[PDB]
Amino acid sequence: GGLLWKIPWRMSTHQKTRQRERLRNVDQVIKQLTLGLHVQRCQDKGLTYQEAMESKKKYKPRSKSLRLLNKPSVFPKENQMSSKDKYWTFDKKAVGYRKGIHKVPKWTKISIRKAPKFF
Amino acid sequence: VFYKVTLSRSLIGVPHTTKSIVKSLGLGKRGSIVYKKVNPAIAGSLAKVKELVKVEVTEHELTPSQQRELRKSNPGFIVEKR
RNA sequence: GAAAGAAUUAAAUUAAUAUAAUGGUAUAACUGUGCGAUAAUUGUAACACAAACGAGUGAAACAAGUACGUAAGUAUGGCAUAAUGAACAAAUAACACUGAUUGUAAAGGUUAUUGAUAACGAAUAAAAGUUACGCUAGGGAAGGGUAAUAUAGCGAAAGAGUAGAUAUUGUAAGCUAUGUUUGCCACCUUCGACUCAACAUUUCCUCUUGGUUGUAAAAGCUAAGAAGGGUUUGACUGUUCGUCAAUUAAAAUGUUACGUGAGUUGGGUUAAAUACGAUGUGAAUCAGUAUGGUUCCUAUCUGCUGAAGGAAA
RNA sequence: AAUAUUUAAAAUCAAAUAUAUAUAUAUUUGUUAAUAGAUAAUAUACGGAUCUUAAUAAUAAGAAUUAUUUAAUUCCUUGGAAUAUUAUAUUUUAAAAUAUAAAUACUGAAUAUCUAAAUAUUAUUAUUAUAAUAAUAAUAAUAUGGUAAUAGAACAUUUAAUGAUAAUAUAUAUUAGUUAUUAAUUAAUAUAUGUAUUAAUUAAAUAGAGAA
RNA sequence: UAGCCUUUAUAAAUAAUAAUUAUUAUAUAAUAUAUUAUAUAAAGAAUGGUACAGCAAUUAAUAUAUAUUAGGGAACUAGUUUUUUAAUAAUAUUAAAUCUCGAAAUAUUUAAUUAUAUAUAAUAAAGAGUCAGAUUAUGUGCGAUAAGGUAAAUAAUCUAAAGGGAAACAGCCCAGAUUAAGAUAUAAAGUUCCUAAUAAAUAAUAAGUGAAAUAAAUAUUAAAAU
RNA sequence: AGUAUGAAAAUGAUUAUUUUAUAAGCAAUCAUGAAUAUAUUAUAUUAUAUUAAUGAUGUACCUUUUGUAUAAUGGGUCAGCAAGUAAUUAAUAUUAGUAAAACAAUAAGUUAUAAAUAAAUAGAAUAAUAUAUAUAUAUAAAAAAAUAUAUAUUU
Ligand SMILES: [Mg+2]
Ligand SMILES: [Mg+2]
Ligand SMILES: [Mg+2]
Ligand SMILES: [Mg+2]
Ligand SMILES: [Mg+2]
Ligand SMILES: [Mg+2]
Ligand SMILES: [Mg+2]
Ligand SMILES: [Mg+2]
Ligand SMILES: [Mg+2]
Ligand SMILES: [Mg+2]
Ligand SMILES: [Mg+2]
Ligand SMILES: [Mg+2]
Ligand SMILES: [Mg+2]
Ligand SMILES: [Mg+2]
Ligand SMILES: [Mg+2]
Ligand SMILES: [Mg+2]
Ligand SMILES: [Mg+2]
Ligand SMILES: [Mg+2]
Ligand SMILES: [Mg+2]
Ligand SMILES: [Mg+2]
Ligand SMILES: [Mg+2]
Ligand SMILES: [Mg+2]
Ligand SMILES: [Mg+2]
Ligand SMILES: [Mg+2]
Ligand SMILES: [Mg+2]
Ligand SMILES: [Mg+2]
Ligand SMILES: [Mg+2]
Ligand SMILES: [Mg+2]
Ligand SMILES: [Mg+2]
Ligand SMILES: [Mg+2]
Ligand SMILES: [Mg+2]
Ligand SMILES: [Mg+2]
Ligand SMILES: [Mg+2]
Ligand SMILES: [Mg+2]
Ligand SMILES: [Mg+2]
Ligand SMILES: [Mg+2]
Ligand SMILES: [Mg+2]
Ligand SMILES: [Mg+2]
Ligand SMILES: [Mg+2]
Ligand SMILES: [Mg+2]
Ligand SMILES: [Mg+2]
Ligand SMILES: [Mg+2]
Ligand SMILES: [Mg+2]
Ligand SMILES: [Mg+2]
Ligand SMILES: [Mg+2]
Ligand SMILES: [Mg+2]
Ligand SMILES: [Mg+2]
Ligand SMILES: [Mg+2]
Ligand SMILES: [Mg+2]
Ligand SMILES: [Mg+2]
Repeated sequence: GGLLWKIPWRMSTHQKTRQRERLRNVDQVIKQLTLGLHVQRCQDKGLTYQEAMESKKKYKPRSKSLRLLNKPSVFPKENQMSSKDKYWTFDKKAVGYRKGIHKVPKWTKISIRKAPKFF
Repeated sequence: VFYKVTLSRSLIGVPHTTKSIVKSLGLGKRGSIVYKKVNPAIAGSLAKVKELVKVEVTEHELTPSQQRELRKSNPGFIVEKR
């Protein structure tokens, strides 16, 4: 290994904060998507925008992917997530079966919340 | 109701399927704002690119001209010709 | 209540399938049996699959004829996926298309068939070696990485040690370090001697110290600190190495382009000459042996050794 | 206290979210550290300085390491409210009371916006003179990194055809201005020439050289 | 030659790209134990056999004071018991590139709908270049779970990509330079000084451990929980 | 190797301005003091020009490569010279001329005007779009594959 890819094995505090922020943003996006759909469905039934926003009973999304994203068991929120799953991917070939998320290529775009139950 | 979607991240490190999805959605460059009438189809498409994009719901959409007008900064002066 | 039939359910595709292996097959594609021996037939084949082209694959339908079946229908070889070869040039038939003045002919064409190019998209009907006497065009179409090996260490301790695994020793298996050996990779196209050495410490000698029923003493053995100083001269060999002789307090192990050829040498390795043994029909060749045998360089910069001038004191 | 395990949130408990809901069900989260082991050759090598806190004593420092977090702290549902803080002003006796503010952490690209300019296309205009056109100028949008390559548009140079003009001119050179500028033009200065095969349009090329 | 690139055009043109709907079940309401609507749940039309999971059948491995089949010993008077040797059965437990009876996600993929049209497909007439690739990540073959190794699979970047970060850096993290301007949002990465920018909270470390390139078995000392 | 002329460059010496004897690397760019020079509108607290205070950024150029600051290629500097050109043809495209004809006008020829077929004496609505017709295979004639031809004016 003569070429030096000087990437540290762990993240800085600032990196971790940024990661957390990014995670929070994707959750927010999902929430917005569900909310807009609900609003649209309220409008279709025949309420005003404000009335829809007020509504006690929020409509859950019917499409599959959205519904999965909504579930925390499948796609957890940043507040829900463990410290470890925010900053460590599962890597079967690593010692500890774990690897920094920053070592994943395009980790800033690519999402990866859920690790295996005991790894 | 309308999703105001914004292409927050670039499409440089992004695979080709996700690029194609973005193109279909209508977003060109980074921070290129697009309003979309809400429906299941557009919602699913947005979910597919959830990490590149910032979405927020709105009462009304805005045409490109309106958006431009909103953007324009205040010229702090009033011309008086003589 | 009994007999017979129709059968159904469960199981099975482990047998069998001309043949490999895989998929399929009892609704059988497997097996038996009647007829038959025909469809292992003739012209057009769309449309698909596959697919650079050349080819390859499945195939509805239309038309001619055939075999089985009461009929419905089925059959354009085999349950499927291998079982193969272009043109050119020849050859054989059929076709009735051309017939170089006309008529015949010859010769060419169409249709069907024939043999191989296995380096298997086949360059020709037909082609092996050798060069250290070689030549031209180009390409690189010890260092670096690795650490299996090697060297060193650690953990655990079977077992030796007159008795006691751990004074000293330490099987096979376990965990590391090193980049000193032999490899592997292919980013990257000279061994020894002399001379002068610089560095490391994993210490051979000298200084300090722990352990040593195996430290009585003296010699030792083993371990910790320690790189200040020191660490060989000859016979043999090109040798480093090694064997020995005589010494020494000791004759440590490396690194430095296995330090040092714009500093020396040129014995080894090395081309032209020649011979020997072996190999080859031979030219010639060799993880062979032997004699002979070619590079040079006034120092621009860095650096180092000395010596001046200028300068801000 | 002693012996022996484990180093765990699966179970278990606690806390939080979601469905009927003072409870049940389902989901999510929470379970050690230090040292030794430790190791080669130009020179210490976190990139370097340097970083580990301390009363008396500061209008003042106290990780710049590791882990979990925040953007002053606490409740309620990004937002408001309360709480003290900090700074400031005022009033009263260096303190107290009142009130105003700060709470949007910041740096950071040739990213995006704004701000202007250019070209190209799409869609609207305006002005001036295939007028369903051309030129120029507006607005909105999209686009404008590029080797091999493809396509489009220009300029310098030399010759041929046509061709005013003139030493108050032309050419070449130098210097300083000008025009979104390989080019040309203005002025000054110099040297030549009684003068552009000149501007422009065509035709062509021994038509552009830091790389053999 | 095809693949990928370019130019100019063609339409009774959206055929392209992306997603949704499509299914199953539950509850409620309305009609005729069925249908429709609404809401919710379910990795949700069709195709599949990798991960995972599993030991079924195949191929392999282990154990039984268990049973049977025989054999070698052994005690009394050929019969009999025990300590057994193998095979077979029974029961329990295990794994495999060429085992998958269970089984994902990603994937392949169809209709209509919506969204992309200053956008795509297809076709027609013409021009190319290229056929030495590299690294990173993931899943493998070879190698020794060695190589800046080798061989291919998927994605990205470099190739041909300047800018910020990673000390320096082809391939990593961000992000694509038409020309400027420099007010505002920022990305990755940072905020004691060098060096543009910082204040807090709660724990832990005392080893300069560490502070952008994490070194192992094991040992010692603590700390929690039982 | 003509004759004039020659502030063309490389190159040398000298002078002037400016910087430089405690500072380290493509020698440039940007920031930014100072000094000097020129300036018939510097009115100035002015403008331009020249100049390695000081600060920041900055790994020559080409070639060849997966990849070069490379210690890979090549170049001592400057001046001049040094590379997709022509002929005979073919196919496309754009425009222009003419147009069911074009070129050529002496005739002759080439291309077009009809598609086929190896080739032959065959060749395009019997009453309209293919369901008709033509050709090649086949045939009594159809059907079948393929391509072509037809819905005031021929293309
Ligand atoms: Mg089978
Ligand atoms: Mg296909
Ligand atoms: Mg074909
Ligand atoms: Mg058979
Ligand atoms: Mg058969
Ligand atoms: Mg031949
Ligand atoms: Mg004749
Ligand atoms: Mg061959
Ligand atoms: Mg071949
Ligand atoms: Mg041959
Ligand atoms: Mg010889
Ligand atoms: Mg090496
Ligand atoms: Mg013993
Ligand atoms: Mg051993
Ligand atoms: Mg030592
Ligand atoms: Mg003694
Ligand atoms: Mg001393
Ligand atoms: Mg040497
Ligand atoms: Mg030398
Ligand atoms: Mg001989
Ligand atoms: Mg001699
Ligand atoms: Mg749990
Ligand atoms: Mg060191
Ligand atoms: Mg640093
Ligand atoms: Mg920009
Ligand atoms: Mg360009
Ligand atoms: Mg020329
Ligand atoms: Mg020149
Ligand atoms: Mg140039
Ligand atoms: Mg080609
Ligand atoms: Mg569609
Ligand atoms: Mg497999
Ligand atoms: Mg199955
Ligand atoms: Mg697949
Ligand atoms: Mg290749
Ligand atoms: Mg090449
Ligand atoms: Mg490689
Ligand atoms: Mg290349
Ligand atoms: Mg690109
Ligand atoms: Mg770059
Ligand atoms: Mg751009
Ligand atoms: Mg340290
Ligand atoms: Mg380090
Ligand atoms: Mg000085
Ligand atoms: Mg430096
Ligand atoms: Mg480089
Ligand atoms: Mg060089
Ligand atoms: Mg050099
Ligand atoms: Mg040279
Ligand atoms: Mg016939």
